[PDB]
Amino acid sequence: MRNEMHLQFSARSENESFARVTVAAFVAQLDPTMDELTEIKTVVSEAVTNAIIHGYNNDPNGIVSISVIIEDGVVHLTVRDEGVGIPDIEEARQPLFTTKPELERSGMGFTIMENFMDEVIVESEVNKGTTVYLKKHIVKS
Amino acid sequence: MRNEMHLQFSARSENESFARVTVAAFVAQLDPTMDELTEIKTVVSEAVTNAIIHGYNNDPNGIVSISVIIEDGVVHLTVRDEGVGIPDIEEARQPLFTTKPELERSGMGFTIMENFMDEVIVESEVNKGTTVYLKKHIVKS
Amino acid sequence: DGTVKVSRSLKEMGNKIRKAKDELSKTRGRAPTVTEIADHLGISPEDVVLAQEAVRL
Ligand SMILES: Nc1ncnc2c1ncn2[C@@H]1O[C@H](COP(=O)(O)OP(=O)(O)O)[C@@H](O)[C@H]1O
Ligand SMILES: Nc1ncnc2c1ncn2[C@@H]1O[C@H](COP(=O)(O)OP(=O)(O)O)[C@@H](O)[C@H]1O
Ligand SMILES: [Mg+2]
Ligand SMILES: [Mg+2]
Repeated sequence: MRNEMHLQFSARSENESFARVTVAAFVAQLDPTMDELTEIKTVVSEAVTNAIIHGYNNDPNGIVSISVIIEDGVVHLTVRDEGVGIPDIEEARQPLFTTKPELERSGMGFTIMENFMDEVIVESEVNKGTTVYLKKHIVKS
Repeated sequence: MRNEMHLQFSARSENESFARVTVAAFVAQLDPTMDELTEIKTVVSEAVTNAIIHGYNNDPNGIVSISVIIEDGVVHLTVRDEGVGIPDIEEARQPLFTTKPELERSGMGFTIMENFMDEVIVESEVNKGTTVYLKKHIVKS
Repeated sequence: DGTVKVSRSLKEMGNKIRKAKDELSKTRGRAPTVTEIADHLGISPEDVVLAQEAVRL
């Protein structure tokens, strides 16, 4: 098949569960397992959470943008923000690394993303914003 | 509060469930009654189906556009399509009227919209597309 | 009862999913599908996803 969806919401935090539901409900079309989904909703919470806090330093006007393109059993997620951006990519993408070590969750994030998803490609450019790929093929039995 | 969301997706029969769940998840922030969330959820399905089966006459390349605005006990729903358009609005809105009678068409629809929502406004132009408003004031005790 | 708050209503269905999951896992002999769980509950795959979220929090 070929199903695509595009979502845009304010960079508030109360929109976390919302981003999860929306992406999951859409990827639910691929007939996944309750786990594959719970993973997807995590991968999402990671990227979307980053944007909200890093990209827009929690500015309720930041507007987060999500894109999902299911096709031939392969989910094609994408989260992007027009915020602050990431100076060093490979470095900010290293395990335990942070800019806001204000705990509250971890130091992990690109680790979780890197883990669950089959492929994760990041892209940023100071003040322009970041565009995280994220892809996860889903199988059948 | 002023929370807003914007969703777009292929005009596929399959995205009707996706759409209501998404809207529901979002309008959920208002902590409505399971009763209210159901009406809201019904209206979304009626309007998106209408957009898909009428506006785009089932053409997947359609792209339905949804927009929700939560702002002080009120839900602001908007379903839009760059489709066929409604020749006569007043006629299309009278109960039992349909253009696809020979296709088991619940004569109802706009009638359902009008009953569940507080306000329903339609703007349409042939070969331009259609936009249904829909406003729901959610109760607070 | 109408004023089921949605919070309670959604949370209750959420548990039913945990249960339906292991039930079908045994019944099928492998992890069950969102759809299969949806069908086992007389609900849509989307409502399963929605209800699930309520149970985690
Ligand atoms: N959307 C984003 N906008 C700006 N910087 C980001 C974004 N996502 C990640 N980063 C950078 O990568 C670092 C590591 O992110 P992550 O692994 O999720 O841990 P954490 O969420 O604890 O920061 C962040 O502190 C930040 O400097
Ligand atoms: N988005 C739309 N695009 C084109 N025509 C529409 C649209 N929505 C409604 N209509 C017109 O209004 C009629 C009535 O819609 P409705 O009351 O929902 O009934 P039904 O869904 O059974 O056709 C439709 O048959 C169609 O001709
Ligand atoms: Mg993070
Ligand atoms: Mg209709």
